Amino acid sequence: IQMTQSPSSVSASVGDRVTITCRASQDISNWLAWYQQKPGKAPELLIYTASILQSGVSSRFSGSGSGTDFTLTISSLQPEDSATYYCQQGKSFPYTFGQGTKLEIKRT
Amino acid sequence: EIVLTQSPGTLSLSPGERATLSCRASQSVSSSYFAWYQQKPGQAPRLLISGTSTRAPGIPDRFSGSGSGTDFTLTISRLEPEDFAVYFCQQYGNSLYTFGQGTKLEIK
Amino acid sequence: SIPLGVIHNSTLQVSDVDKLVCRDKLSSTNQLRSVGLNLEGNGVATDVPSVTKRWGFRSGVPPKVVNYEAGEWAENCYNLEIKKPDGSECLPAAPDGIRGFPRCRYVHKVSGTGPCAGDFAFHKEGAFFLYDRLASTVIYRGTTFAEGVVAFLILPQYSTTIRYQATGFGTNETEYLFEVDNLTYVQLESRFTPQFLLQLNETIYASGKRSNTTGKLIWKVNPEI
Amino acid sequence: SIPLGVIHNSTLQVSDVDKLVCRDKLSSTNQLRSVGLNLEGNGVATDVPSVTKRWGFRSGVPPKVVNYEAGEWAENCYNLEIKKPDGSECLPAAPDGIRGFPRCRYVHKVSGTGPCAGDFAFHKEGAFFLYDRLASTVIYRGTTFAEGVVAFLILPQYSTTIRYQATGFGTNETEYLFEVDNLTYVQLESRFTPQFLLQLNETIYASGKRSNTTGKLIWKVNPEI
Amino acid sequence: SIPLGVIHNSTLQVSDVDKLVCRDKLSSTNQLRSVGLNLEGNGVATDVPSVTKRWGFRSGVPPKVVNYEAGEWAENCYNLEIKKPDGSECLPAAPDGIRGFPRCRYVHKVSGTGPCAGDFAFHKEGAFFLYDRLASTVIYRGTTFAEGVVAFLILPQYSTTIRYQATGFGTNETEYLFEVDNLTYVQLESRFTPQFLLQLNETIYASGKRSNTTGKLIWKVNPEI
Amino acid sequence: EVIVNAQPKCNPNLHFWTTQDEGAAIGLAWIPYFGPAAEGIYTEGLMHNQDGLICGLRQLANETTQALQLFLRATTELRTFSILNRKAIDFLLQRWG
Amino acid sequence: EVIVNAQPKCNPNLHFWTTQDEGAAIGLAWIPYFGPAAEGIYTEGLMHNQDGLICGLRQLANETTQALQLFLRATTELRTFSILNRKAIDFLLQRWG
Amino acid sequence: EVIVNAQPKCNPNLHFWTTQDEGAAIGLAWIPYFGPAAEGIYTEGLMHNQDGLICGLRQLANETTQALQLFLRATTELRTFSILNRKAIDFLLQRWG
Amino acid sequence: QVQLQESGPGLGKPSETLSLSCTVSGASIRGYFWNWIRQPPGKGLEWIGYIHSTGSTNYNPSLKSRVTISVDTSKNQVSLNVNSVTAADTAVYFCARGAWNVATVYYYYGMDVWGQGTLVTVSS
Amino acid sequence: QVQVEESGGGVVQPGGSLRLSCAASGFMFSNYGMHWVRQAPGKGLEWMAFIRYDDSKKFYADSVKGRFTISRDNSKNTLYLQMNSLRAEDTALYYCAKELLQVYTSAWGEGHSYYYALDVWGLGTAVTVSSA
Ligand SMILES: *[C@@H]1O[C@H](CO)[C@@H](O[C@@H]2O[C@H](CO)[C@@H](O[C@@H]3O[C@H](CO[C@H]4O[C@H](CO)[C@@H](O)[C@H](O)[C@@H]4O)[C@@H](O)[C@H](O[C@H]4O[C@H](CO)[C@@H](O)[C@H](O)[C@@H]4O)[C@@H]3O)[C@H](O)[C@H]2NC(C)=O)[C@H](O)[C@H]1NC(C)=O
Ligand SMILES: *[C@@H]1O[C@H](CO)[C@@H](O[C@@H]2O[C@H](CO)[C@@H](O[C@@H]3O[C@H](CO[C@H]4O[C@H](CO)[C@@H](O)[C@H](O)[C@@H]4O)[C@@H](O)[C@H](O[C@H]4O[C@H](CO)[C@@H](O)[C@H](O)[C@@H]4O)[C@@H]3O)[C@H](O)[C@H]2NC(C)=O)[C@H](O)[C@H]1NC(C)=O
Ligand SMILES: *[C@@H]1O[C@H](CO)[C@@H](O[C@@H]2O[C@H](CO)[C@@H](O[C@@H]3O[C@H](CO[C@H]4O[C@H](CO)[C@@H](O)[C@H](O)[C@@H]4O)[C@@H](O)[C@H](O[C@H]4O[C@H](CO)[C@@H](O)[C@H](O)[C@@H]4O)[C@@H]3O)[C@H](O)[C@H]2NC(C)=O)[C@H](O)[C@H]1NC(C)=O
Ligand SMILES: *[C@@H]1O[C@H](CO)[C@@H](O)[C@H](O)[C@H]1NC(C)=O
Ligand SMILES: *[C@@H]1O[C@H](CO)[C@@H](O)[C@H](O)[C@H]1NC(C)=O
Ligand SMILES: *[C@@H]1O[C@H](CO)[C@@H](O)[C@H](O)[C@H]1NC(C)=O
Ligand SMILES: *[C@@H]1O[C@H](CO)[C@@H](O)[C@H](O)[C@H]1NC(C)=O
Ligand SMILES: *[C@@H]1O[C@H](CO)[C@@H](O)[C@H](O)[C@H]1NC(C)=O
Ligand SMILES: *[C@@H]1O[C@H](CO)[C@@H](O)[C@H](O)[C@H]1NC(C)=O
Ligand SMILES: *[C@@H]1O[C@H](CO)[C@@H](O)[C@H](O)[C@H]1NC(C)=O
Ligand SMILES: *[C@@H]1O[C@H](CO)[C@@H](O)[C@H](O)[C@H]1NC(C)=O
Ligand SMILES: *[C@@H]1O[C@H](CO)[C@@H](O)[C@H](O)[C@H]1NC(C)=O
Ligand SMILES: *[C@@H]1O[C@H](CO)[C@@H](O)[C@H](O)[C@H]1NC(C)=O
Ligand SMILES: *[C@@H]1O[C@H](CO)[C@@H](O)[C@H](O)[C@H]1NC(C)=O
Ligand SMILES: *[C@@H]1O[C@H](CO)[C@@H](O)[C@H](O)[C@H]1NC(C)=O
Repeated sequence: IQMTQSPSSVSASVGDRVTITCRASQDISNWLAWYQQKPGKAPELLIYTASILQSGVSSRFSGSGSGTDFTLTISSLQPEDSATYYCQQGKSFPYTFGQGTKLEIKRT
Repeated sequence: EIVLTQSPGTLSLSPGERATLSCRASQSVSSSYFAWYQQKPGQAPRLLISGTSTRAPGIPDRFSGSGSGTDFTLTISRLEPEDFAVYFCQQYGNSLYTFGQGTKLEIK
Repeated sequence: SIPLGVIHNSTLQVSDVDKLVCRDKLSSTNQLRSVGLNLEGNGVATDVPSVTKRWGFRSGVPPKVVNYEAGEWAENCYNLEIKKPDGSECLPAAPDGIRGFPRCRYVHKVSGTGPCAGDFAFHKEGAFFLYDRLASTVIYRGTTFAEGVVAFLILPQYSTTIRYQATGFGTNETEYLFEVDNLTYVQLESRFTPQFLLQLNETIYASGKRSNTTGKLIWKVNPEI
Repeated sequence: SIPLGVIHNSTLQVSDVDKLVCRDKLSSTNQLRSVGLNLEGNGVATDVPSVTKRWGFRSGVPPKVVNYEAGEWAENCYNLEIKKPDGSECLPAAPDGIRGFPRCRYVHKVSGTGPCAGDFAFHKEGAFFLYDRLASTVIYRGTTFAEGVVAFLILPQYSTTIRYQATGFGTNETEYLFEVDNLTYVQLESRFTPQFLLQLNETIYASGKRSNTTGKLIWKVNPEI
Repeated sequence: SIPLGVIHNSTLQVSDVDKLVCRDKLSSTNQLRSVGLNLEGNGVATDVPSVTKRWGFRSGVPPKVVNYEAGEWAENCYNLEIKKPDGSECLPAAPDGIRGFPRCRYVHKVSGTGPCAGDFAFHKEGAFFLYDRLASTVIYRGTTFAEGVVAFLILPQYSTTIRYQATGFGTNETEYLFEVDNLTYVQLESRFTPQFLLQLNETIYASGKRSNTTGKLIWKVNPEI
Repeated sequence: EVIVNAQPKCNPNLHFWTTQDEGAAIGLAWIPYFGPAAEGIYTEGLMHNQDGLICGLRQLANETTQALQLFLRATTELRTFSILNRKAIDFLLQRWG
Repeated sequence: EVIVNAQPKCNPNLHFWTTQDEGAAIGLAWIPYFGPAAEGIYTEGLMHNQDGLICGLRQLANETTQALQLFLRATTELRTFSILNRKAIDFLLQRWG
Repeated sequence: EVIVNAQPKCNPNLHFWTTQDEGAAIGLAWIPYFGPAAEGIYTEGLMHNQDGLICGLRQLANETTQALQLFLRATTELRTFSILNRKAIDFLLQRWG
Repeated sequence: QVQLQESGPGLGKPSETLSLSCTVSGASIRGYFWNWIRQPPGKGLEWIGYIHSTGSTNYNPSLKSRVTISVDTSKNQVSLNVNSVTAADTAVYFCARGAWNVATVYYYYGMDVWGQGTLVTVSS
Repeated sequence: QVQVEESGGGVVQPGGSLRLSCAASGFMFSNYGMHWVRQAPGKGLEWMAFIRYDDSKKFYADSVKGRFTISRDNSKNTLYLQMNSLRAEDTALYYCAKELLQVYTSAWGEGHSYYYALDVWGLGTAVTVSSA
């Protein structure tokens, strides 16, 4: 199983709109979980099953997908959103992850 | 034609013992198509072991039976008071069912 | 050569063409039938965890197909859709002229995945896979069949669908699931009649114990029941 | 069973195999022919608005194909290319081994659209659709056929293309067009011989009354002529 | 009709069914075999520049296939992959049920290009192209065959691959190349045994005279050797 | 028995097209590479009426249609090629015993 | 000879499904356009046991399996339709001489 | 009649490859899942010359080629499998009457 | 969970026709063996006959002259008729399902499931 | 309350062995299946291994088949990872993580598992494979 995050590195200011699409070599159709690893921290789960938001996380994080073509969408950026963004395989073992999109937040 | 003669006519045994009821075919059969029933009084008969050794579903494992030529047994180890009924020998073969009289079994 | 039977005063004999039985006259091609008989008759076990040990994969052998003219009514019919782990199909699609086996009590529709080391699916005891008036020796994808063999003769003069899932199909470690819907289901155990499962989906649709989420659902069954 | 004929002093009899006609000896397989005969012989109407009421669509039935060995010379041969309104083809493409019906006077090539409620195209009177030495019971896309049936026997011892169009094919309200070129044409009426249409394209190519634009062109015909 | 042979005291006669030879009894269908015999037996030249003058292209004729039941062991088997100059394949892909010719000494695998004026590849002397128990009259792409014909009877009671290349295939001006690997090779001349070529790749893999570049490599051979 | 026509109209003249049933191999015509195309492998002929063979023949065809349809429903073959062989075996079995 | 069953279990009652072998063309049912679908072209019946025809029959099937497999390995056809015709020709050849 | 060879060269020794025509089902080899591959289902043998059966045989093949081509042009089947059955029916019809 | 419901008149009249009815709840008739069983009270069981859903029927030879059995797939009902009854026919009556097997479970022509059974009396 | 914490790190010689200890507190440890993943020290994150809660499957990535072994003890409420035959690429960051799972029992006398994903992580110990 092969997953590929596209694009690789995004830098934008506070309040901007970030869309990251993960891809899959084969069909999984909703089985993906969205992570957020602030550097030095643990990856915080954002959206599991590719469309359902984790509790404890605000509704600025959205996005969906179908088949092999799954997208995260940040409706508005925060200064705490400077993080490396992750995908998770969900259907077949072994798992594999996205390569990691290091979102940089342009701060004051 | 085929007459199923049970032996003995009655049983009266203690709990935990082993009751062995056999029935004799009036003819040579060699067709393992049999059935042992439990007629609770006021109730329809209920299948225990069909096909001369095959336990029916729902039947607790303390029932067994076998036989080859004309004598065909039914064996209950570890006698329980809930087995108090009259038991029936049955033969199917050449497009016809046939029965015997039966044997009253009594748990002490 | 291929042996052959004969009816004579309602008694089945081997049609000895090696030592010709001249007393039994063959007057028309209507007197020839080709009948197919199910493995349900012999008494082989019919539930799926007993079934898919009789099946197996192989490459390098071509498949073959022979027809017949009448068959048994069946009690269990099977169907498969197995994907290779890289997302492709293990089983070849059915060429045309194939329809499903037409008189079936229950259809054990089975999907899922497995390693699929080989090209085709053969029967380990050399039986046939009975399709619509066409015995084959392979499994076509998505076409409901039954198991059994074919006997040759010389003559005198609706359904109900049950869906499964499977992981690691073919090996001796394949796990089996029921399906209630595409999210809610329950793991199988060997002591389960299908009527128990019919009471189970009726119970679950009554008590509403379905998916109200987006994930997959695996019940187990009460170990003392 | 399937009935059969026999020639005897140039007189056709039903080949009674039920009560064997021992006087007529069958000495070789060359003495067996399988002939196909057209519905032009019986006198059915042959023009297209009389034709396509005999045709109709159906799903859920498999098609069949039988061969023969000789046929009539034909006077009218047909051909179809009908699209579903969502852009797909109504008729299945021809599998291999099919060639067109080989001796035809005129080819009534017909294209256009229709509702196409079903899978295949069957003949309502149960006739065959005669292809190259292969009677079928369906219409393949784009393969010129003729109508007729097949008789069995025991023996003793170029073309011209006419293009149409059609809208709402299959129903009883289907309109019919001629074609002069891919823009210029003329609506059909029932009183029209094809020779009238041959004089019509020759007249139009003489008088130049074609498209000199980019749109479609529908003439009608003089109602008193 | 199709002629036929017969064995009688180990002597081959034409099976005269026109004047029936009643003394020779036909008792079973096992007594019928259908055998295929190679053109290596007659003594036709077998090297490729003598071979591909016997082949040729044609359109407008359908292909045919007949089976047999036993064949000669062969000494030379051929194989083709020829591309049209616009990048498409000259030869049709093999339909199913075709396997290669199964007992071959050497396989003359030949690839390259040619004009390919036609649909199919026919044999100019009307021979067959022997596949696995299936004589055909065309060449399928990529399926190893041998040349020969088929005789009919009534009965009494590993390999080694040699790769070529070709440019302008089919015409009388086709050039022929050997292949050592996908870059290194050597032009052919008529006086060359294949054992000479076996010593040649063994010599070249010994002396290392291969490609150590990215281009194509064409040796010639010593004109006095 | 002699079949009586029941149809309204009946053409009493055929025009038959068939394969060249046997042909002298004149030189190289039999080889397919020198062979004619598909449009040229045929032969044709007429058939003058010989006491209503043609109208009885077409009536025979219309009588055969129903049984042939019911036969073709009963099989699973795409291309039934073996009716004549089967009926020859029927003839030999009924005459043999 | 009479075949003796060797199997552990054997159902002594069949339930046969087959094509309507012959059928009266009641009006227009024989035409395929008015014909029933694929699920409706069949007929069925039972077969009460007549001195073990059924158990001997299944034993016959299990005896035929090996030779049928070795026959089907030997051919190159996808869909062998001609076993019965071949065995009828075998019968006629062995009885003829 | 005895056919006389007309060819320039003729190999007087065959080397035959054929299917295992009958074979003892040794255990489980007959089941295809335990069966050998396609390269292993064959058998082979020689044929020493027995007064020119082989050269007459090849001459017979070259004589059959033209009629077989003209037969295969005449059909519409892709894969003609029924020549032998047809010629057996020819034999029985000509000997019957 | 399949259920079988017997029904019929409790009282008879000798030399008349006695009709009964077994009604299927929970499954189909189509494809199985459906029985009738006589039980005189205090006696053994007497088997009467069976009909299969094709309409083929077999009888006990003791009652071959007397009775007849029919089935209705439309109303999903199984019917028993006894012609020219007598007082000896007073018994408890049963219907039972003798298939070879349902889906996974072999029954070997045992009788798996039963109706509750009715006492029917022929008298003046 | 939900406590997932790594322990047992250090430096081990190549080919050596080490057992990690991921302790658990705050949830039904005997009801939830557990995971191990691996982050390279300066690169992206990848997966290693898991075990099912009933102890029915000990499934591993392609890199460490024949190298590592998962056990787990529902008595101690502690996830284990036995490492064996260590190699230089195993010098990395190691996480133990809890799966995203909800259990309902309200249909009859048997529960359930809502299989989604992985949700709750540990801090992360790092092991260096070096002879030192
Ligand atoms: C014609 O009628 C005969 C009647 O005998 C049927 O015979 C069967 O033949 C097959 C093989 O030809 C037998 O299958 C083998 O059975 C052995 C013993 O069976 C016991 O063990 C199995 C294991 O599951 C139990 O299920 C069974 O109840 C018995 O307790 C097994 O040892 C064999 O298994 C071995 O080989 C297989 C091959 O892959 C491996 O997978 C296994 O791991 C193991 O190593 C094998 O299963 C079968 O038992 C015979 N049955 C009877 C009743 O005799 C034929 O089936 C029938 N012909 C046709 C075409 O139907
Ligand atoms: C064997 O030879 C017989 C000789 O009788 C031919 O018989 C034909 O059989 C078909 C049906 O089997 C007949 O078709 C029907 O004709 C009825 C009466 O025909 C009149 O009406 C039609 C309507 O267009 C006129 O064209 C015709 O000239 C007559 O004036 C019609 O009432 C029927 O139509 C009804 O059913 C169809 C079914 O879809 C509906 O579409 C209609 O709306 C309507 O409800 C039907 O058309 C035909 O008339 C018979 N011909 C003769 C001469 O008797 C067989 O054709 C032939 N067998 C074969 C295989 O060729
Ligand atoms: C049955 O057995 C007979 C035995 O006679 C075989 O007969 C062969 O028949 C073919 C044609 O039917 C002959 O082929 C022709 O040969 C002519 C003379 O051959 C000389 O020239 C060729 C040219 O290469 C030399 O190779 C050969 O050694 C001779 O020196 C040629 O003139 C013909 O070529 C002409 O036509 C072709 C057609 O395309 C053109 O391409 C050429 O340019 C040229 O114009 C043709 O080649 C063959 O010679 C006969 N052989 C023998 C031994 O008689 C049959 O082959 C055999 N049947 C089967 C089916 O195998
Ligand atoms: C059957 O399962 C056991 C369980 O581990 C395994 O060891 C064995 O290899 C399996 N059988 C086959 C043929 O793989
Ligand atoms: C399950 O089936 C329903 C019924 O249409 C469908 O809407 C839903 O999308 C399906 N679930 C998935 C995960 O595809
Ligand atoms: C379970 O029961 C419901 C009853 O409405 C039915 O619709 C559903 O298809 C059943 N499931 C299966 C697999 O039979
Ligand atoms: C529906 O979801 C809610 C929230 O998880 C849960 O409390 C409830 O029990 C669910 N319904 C059923 C029938 O389980
Ligand atoms: C025939 O056309 C009329 C005209 O409106 C229409 O009412 C009728 O439905 C059509 N026939 C059919 C079968 O649709
Ligand atoms: C009509 O045919 C001419 C002839 O080639 C062609 O050039 C033209 O494009 C066609 N018209 C349309 C609308 O395709
Ligand atoms: C009409 O006549 C011209 C004459 O040149 C011909 O080319 C054209 O094809 C004709 N159209 C039809 C449909 O026959
Ligand atoms: C050609 O087009 C012009 C402009 O519409 C028109 O006047 C003329 O009549 C056309 N030609 C013909 C033959 O109609
Ligand atoms: C054979 O080659 C010569 C050499 O130029 C050429 O002139 C001739 O046309 C070729 N033969 C054919 C049939 O093209
Ligand atoms: C030649 O073959 C080698 C062997 O794999 C391959 O690596 C190389 O790319 C090939 N050359 C070309 C030009 O494809
Ligand atoms: C040439 O010889 C080498 C020997 O190792 C062999 O591998 C290679 O395949 C040979 N080439 C051909 C075309 O036989
Ligand atoms: C390898 O390439 C170099 C540079 O062209 C050349 O000198 C050398 O001869 C080549 N090797 C062989 C074996 O030709």
